[PDB]
Amino acid sequence: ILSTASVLAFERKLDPSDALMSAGAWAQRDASQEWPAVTVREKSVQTVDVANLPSDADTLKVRFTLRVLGGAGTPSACNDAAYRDKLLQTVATYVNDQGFAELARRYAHNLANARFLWRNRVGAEAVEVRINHIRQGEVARAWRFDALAIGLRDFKADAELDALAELIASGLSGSGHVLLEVVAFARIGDGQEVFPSQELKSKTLYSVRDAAAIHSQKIGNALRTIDTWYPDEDGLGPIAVEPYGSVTSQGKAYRQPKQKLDFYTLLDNWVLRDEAPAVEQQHYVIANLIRGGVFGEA
Amino acid sequence: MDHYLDIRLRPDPEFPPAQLMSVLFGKLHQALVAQGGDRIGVSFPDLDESRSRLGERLRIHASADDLRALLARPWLEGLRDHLQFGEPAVVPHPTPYRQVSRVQAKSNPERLRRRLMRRHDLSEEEARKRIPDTVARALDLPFVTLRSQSTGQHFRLFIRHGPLQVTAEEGGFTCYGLSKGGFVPWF
Repeated sequence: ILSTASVLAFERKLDPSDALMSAGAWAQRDASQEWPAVTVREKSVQTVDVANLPSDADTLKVRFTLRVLGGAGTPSACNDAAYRDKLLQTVATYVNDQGFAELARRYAHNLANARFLWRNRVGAEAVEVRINHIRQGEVARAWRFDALAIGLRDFKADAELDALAELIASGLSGSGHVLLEVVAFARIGDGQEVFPSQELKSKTLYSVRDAAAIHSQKIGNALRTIDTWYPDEDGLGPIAVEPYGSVTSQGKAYRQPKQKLDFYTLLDNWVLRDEAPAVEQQHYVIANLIRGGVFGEA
Repeated sequence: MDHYLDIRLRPDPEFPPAQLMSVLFGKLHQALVAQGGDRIGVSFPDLDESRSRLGERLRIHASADDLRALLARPWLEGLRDHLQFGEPAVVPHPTPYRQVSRVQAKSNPERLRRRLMRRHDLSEEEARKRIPDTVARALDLPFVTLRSQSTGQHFRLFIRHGPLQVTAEEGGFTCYGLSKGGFVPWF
């Protein structure tokens, strides 16, 4: 009969860190290891928390590390043994037909364009992203991208992006340990306002140790904006991979369960009754499994 | 002017239209300071007076060479993937005309109290009796929120599109694309 499992917990692949934002001047980004951190200072309007650059600094360096784990289809908790075997066989036939190649191409694109710079990117003058593959601590392979040449909407092929996608592919397929140190510089201007993540005196900003930062889940949600296979009206670009793939800013949920394009009905058709969907929809299902979560009833 | 360029916001998952509208207006203001002159004005075609909404279009009005200069300048760098451009094209005819002027208000009575202290050497109680709290004016106008580069304040710039007139008169514009006398064709 093979009903779905009553519990499924998938662990989060693509683990990011909290994105530490520091500050400095442009054209000395190659010496940006002792840059002073952007501090969250309080000011009176009520009182709010604001975060600005220094008045002699026109570059925001956001730095975080991203760990690509691999073993995507394997759940961390599952009741039904036969369902776990069927889902592992399903993901195995997925990886056998096509590796993590389109998914890692889109993840490498979302690392390449500095989409993890959320509001610090829409008014920037020139954005440069450097991505270092760290093996044994020093470096293994250095990348450098013009994040404004690489658009947020178009996933265009590139010679270096193919290499970063192959690295994230070798990470997601479990054939190697992948740890990426992702720095990103943003010409905002002298003393312009940066936008770290916002905590819960009305507005509190996120800081780790007297240094402003974006949450790790915000960087992870910026990395997951690869879903281009939803029913696309209105000319909206890629959205973040979610079950019933929804945008809270627009207030609209695409991939509604009325249509057969949400995560849950696609996974139940693919695993239980062997109705394998299109290559794009199964890319979406495997992107959800990389995203992780609690997929199961009560 | 006779040429116009329509700049529409693409819908974004991560940003509301008002935020991108404010950022586009700010980079436009910096572009007009970088260009100079009083010959360039703006308009908002999908404005909603009922909900006080600016819509998602900005229509800039200038000469053709000014628009083609503003297409290739770095004021749109970083905004090109949030926006989609039309072409600099000639305004259709006939069209009514209206003014696009910034409407400021006395929304801070305490600031006017400090101004009366600075200009008349009065006290706090003299200023508070001379200026009560009821002079504050809240506006039913759509607005964009900009941050200044000279001073460190963030301010809501409220906009009112004036009444429709059948013809245009001579007048210049500020460095925000707003009417200091000038009129834009409304269509």
